Amino acid sequence: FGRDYLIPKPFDTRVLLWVAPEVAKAAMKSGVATRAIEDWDQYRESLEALQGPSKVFIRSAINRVHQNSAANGGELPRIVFPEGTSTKVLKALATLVEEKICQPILLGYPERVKEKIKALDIPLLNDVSIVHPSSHPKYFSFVEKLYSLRQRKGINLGEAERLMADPNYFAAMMVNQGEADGMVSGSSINYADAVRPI
Amino acid sequence: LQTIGVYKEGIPAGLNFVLLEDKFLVLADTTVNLNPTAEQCAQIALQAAKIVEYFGIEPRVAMLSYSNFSGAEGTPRKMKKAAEIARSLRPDLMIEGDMQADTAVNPEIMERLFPFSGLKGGANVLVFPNLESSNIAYKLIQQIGKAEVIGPFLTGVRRSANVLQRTTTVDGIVNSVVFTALEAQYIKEVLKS
Repeated sequence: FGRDYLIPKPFDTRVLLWVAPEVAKAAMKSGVATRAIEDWDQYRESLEALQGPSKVFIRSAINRVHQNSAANGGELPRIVFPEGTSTKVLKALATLVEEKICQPILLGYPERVKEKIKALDIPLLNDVSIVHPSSHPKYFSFVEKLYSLRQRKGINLGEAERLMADPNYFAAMMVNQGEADGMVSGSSINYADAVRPI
Repeated sequence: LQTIGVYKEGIPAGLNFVLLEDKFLVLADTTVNLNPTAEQCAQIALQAAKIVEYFGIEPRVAMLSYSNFSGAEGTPRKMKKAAEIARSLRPDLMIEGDMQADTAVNPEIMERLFPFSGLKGGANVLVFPNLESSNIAYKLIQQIGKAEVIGPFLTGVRRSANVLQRTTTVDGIVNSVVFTALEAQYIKEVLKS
């Protein structure tokens, strides 16, 4: 509570529980009520029941992500999407960046993805970073890392190099090392293949 | 095995030498165990190793597989595990696995592809994942390679006893009995102690 907070926010789920019974109190006390609410708690219960998750869960989710952003110096989460040429992914990202949900990072050959973004008429993603795995500065550093963790699980330097050029492994490694805060994949590939490098 | 038996914690295991120009290789178990466990392969390695030490050589042990450091389900996992156990029992030795045979014997290959490995300078002790592989290897090398092969020598038993390969030649027997003599003398001494 303060100079920047004088009232509840519009979509506050608590408005109903505190206002409806006090209004009830005023109605009964003023004699304009024709049936009294006696069980105040059973009523508060009934009131909680009316605004369940099917109506508000995602609302609160997005609100919470925004508040998280505010408390973090305004920084948005870097979420990498390795299937940068996937039309469903791009279409989602239009909405997602419009409503400020994350900082998307796309993976692939820059020309192909820019052609795709133009083909689909999504003007909101012209700012989004696009990286080709082999051409990233930390690439070789990443391959080293993979090597060191999987050298006795069938992966040597050659193989590490080969894999890290795969957008899935690259996304995974970025997240691992903190060069991204999270990743979303599997839009155009079966789940096992998408989840395995993770 | 019924009369004399194994010594404490030992495992009966056949062992051969391949006498090359720069080195000798020890192959085990070439005769007894169909499909030894990780735990058994480790013990076999230990027995081979102490024999190599008797001849004043540093044992360097590789657990052979069809795989290179994959540890995949099956023989890779068994040999990788065997190497781990061996290393715990004899922490001073170079013991490594899972690896293929050329990776094992050839230090250049080892350095080029798998420098992380703790096996350096090539292995002189090769322990096999199953009886098919060991028995066939030593017999093939003996026939078509151009190197003397001696053995098998029965390892793991309390007293001195060795079983010839029935395909042996007379010089084969001559060599085998030499090493049985060596063993016989060693055990007598130790006992007499």
